[PDB]
Amino acid sequence: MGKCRGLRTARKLRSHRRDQKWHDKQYKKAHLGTALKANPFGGASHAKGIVLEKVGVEAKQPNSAIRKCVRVQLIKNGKKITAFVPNDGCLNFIEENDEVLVAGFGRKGHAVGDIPGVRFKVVKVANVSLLALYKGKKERPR
Amino acid sequence: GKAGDKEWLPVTKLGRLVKDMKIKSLEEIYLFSLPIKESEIIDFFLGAALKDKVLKIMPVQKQTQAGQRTRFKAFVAIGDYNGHVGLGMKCSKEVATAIRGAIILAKLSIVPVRRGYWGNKIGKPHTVRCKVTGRCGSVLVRLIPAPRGTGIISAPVPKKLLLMAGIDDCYTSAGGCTATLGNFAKATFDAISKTYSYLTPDLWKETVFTKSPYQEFTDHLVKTHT
Amino acid sequence: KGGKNRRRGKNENESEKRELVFKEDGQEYAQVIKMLGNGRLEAMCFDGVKRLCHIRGKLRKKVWINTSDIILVGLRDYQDNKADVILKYNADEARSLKAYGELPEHAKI
Amino acid sequence: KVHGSLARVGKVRGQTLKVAKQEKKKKRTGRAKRRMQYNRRFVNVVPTFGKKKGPNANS
RNA sequence: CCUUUAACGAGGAUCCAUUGGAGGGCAAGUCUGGUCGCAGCAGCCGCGGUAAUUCCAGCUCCAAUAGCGUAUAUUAAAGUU
RNA sequence: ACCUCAAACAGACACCAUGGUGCACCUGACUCCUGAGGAGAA
Repeated sequence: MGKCRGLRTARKLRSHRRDQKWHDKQYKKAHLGTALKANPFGGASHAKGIVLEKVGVEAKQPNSAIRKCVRVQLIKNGKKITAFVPNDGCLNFIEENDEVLVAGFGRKGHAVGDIPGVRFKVVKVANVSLLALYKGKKERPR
Repeated sequence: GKAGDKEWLPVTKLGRLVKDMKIKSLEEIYLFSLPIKESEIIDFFLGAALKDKVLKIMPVQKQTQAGQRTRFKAFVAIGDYNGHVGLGMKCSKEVATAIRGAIILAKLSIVPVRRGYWGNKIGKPHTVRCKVTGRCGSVLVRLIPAPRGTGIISAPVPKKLLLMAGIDDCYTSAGGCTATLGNFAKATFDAISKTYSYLTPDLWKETVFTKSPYQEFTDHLVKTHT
Repeated sequence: KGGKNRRRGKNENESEKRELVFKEDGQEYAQVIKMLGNGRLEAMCFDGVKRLCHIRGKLRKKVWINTSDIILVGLRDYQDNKADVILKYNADEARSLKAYGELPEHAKI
Repeated sequence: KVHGSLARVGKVRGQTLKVAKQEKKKKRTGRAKRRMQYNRRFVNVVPTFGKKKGPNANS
């Protein structure tokens, strides 16, 4: 309520809504494309890179742990992304200066859990999954 | 070994007329809009079709200089599948006592519902007569009539109450904070009340103003009875 | 602290004294260089390599590690620059270790 | 204690015992798996006074 | 290839159903062993500081099923355009 | 003088800062029949 309800006010409605839609956060990222330019991804679900070097990443309080991530440079941008490594002992199955395949966490822009500064994780080392390396139904191909 | 109950000696006038069995239905009581002040009156007319469905058992607690003190507050629904439902809240120090306090209170607050048809008749009403609402502090419900066999299309909370009411078909929609279910269920119950308090063209013919049971059966009550 | 209260709801204490791992493989003795804030801290290892030390759970606010003094540090399996604190000692324990001739004889307390 | 640093990975998984008791018994599929599920829950017919039991209880 | 037809072709040990989960949201363990704020889990809320219903394993149980999980775009949920 | 109206009214202030940390859901409603013929006797 508190607004026009004319019969010839189609212009004053459809131009107002087209302006006040930009104050929404979601809409403003989709249509400016500043999302694409700023992201290390092109909007692609995955991406591929080459390892730079292992790191240890401290946890946010209350939790205290060391989380053993990696840091990676990409093939098609040359810029750098810091990527989590999953389950116990899977760090060892990643060896420095090889290729890897990365993927987002599942929150689509934001850092997940108690680990800060990480927005990406790792899925395949070299056409072989972290699962089959971990479980033992496959072996290192080298 | 030793046998025989003796339970329920009325201290209430209305209770005594039921115990002597000169009031033959609850429908007389509701027509004069009397209070019901005892929980055995209802449990005399019914008691072999009333089920209970304990919704939530919620803690609350205040603060004092010795720390916390917690009391348990539970909601308990009640209704037979012929048109009578009720609802009650109660709190107590412990759990079982609060539940049993609510099963009493819900019987006390029991009311009838009015059921109606969609757009045509084939006997036995299956849905709500008219499109009504009911609000309890920023929660509201919009019970909308529905055709046969659609089922009750609602959230889990009102689906209890409406199913016990015998209202088998309904469309609904909520507005506001339904997370705090104490509002949500009381607002549903509010809506279900309004069904006989909504004027329809059927009811436009004038009532005959028949004399009250209080008046007619007063002859037995001139002894010492109150 | 200077007495106070609310310091007994929780497990007094103390070090009933005790004894004495080392080094182990990537798990060796260092000396505090500085004393940063936030939480982390600096500590040069006794071998010659520098490193930056990090605090460990529990030892958080359960044990204060003033500036200057020996302390037990694990090395990260892969990382050089950052390393991970363990198990501190006592100043008496550190001078007994020095007298034994197991850590290098270079730092004073 | 913890000795040989606490940054070490493979720790918990490389010091646990590994045991098994792999099946000889073949489990059912498709139709019959639903048949047993129907009978074992509803058509037995066991249920008694109000209880919390669940369909599992190794307590 | 399919359909149609000879001749061989089922005793459950193999002519082998998997993919996820069991603290709450949300259907299913306050079982046993190991680890002890370490290693890890955790969309979210939170689990681990020697008695872990949440970690690593065993057993059991639950869901869907020749399919199931994960990442990303997008709609419904949103009367939060 | 005494004697003849009838309402309330204490007053000004030096200084005085800061507290190593890890606590507190594991919460539900059909049961009594113990005994009595018992016990002595049996």
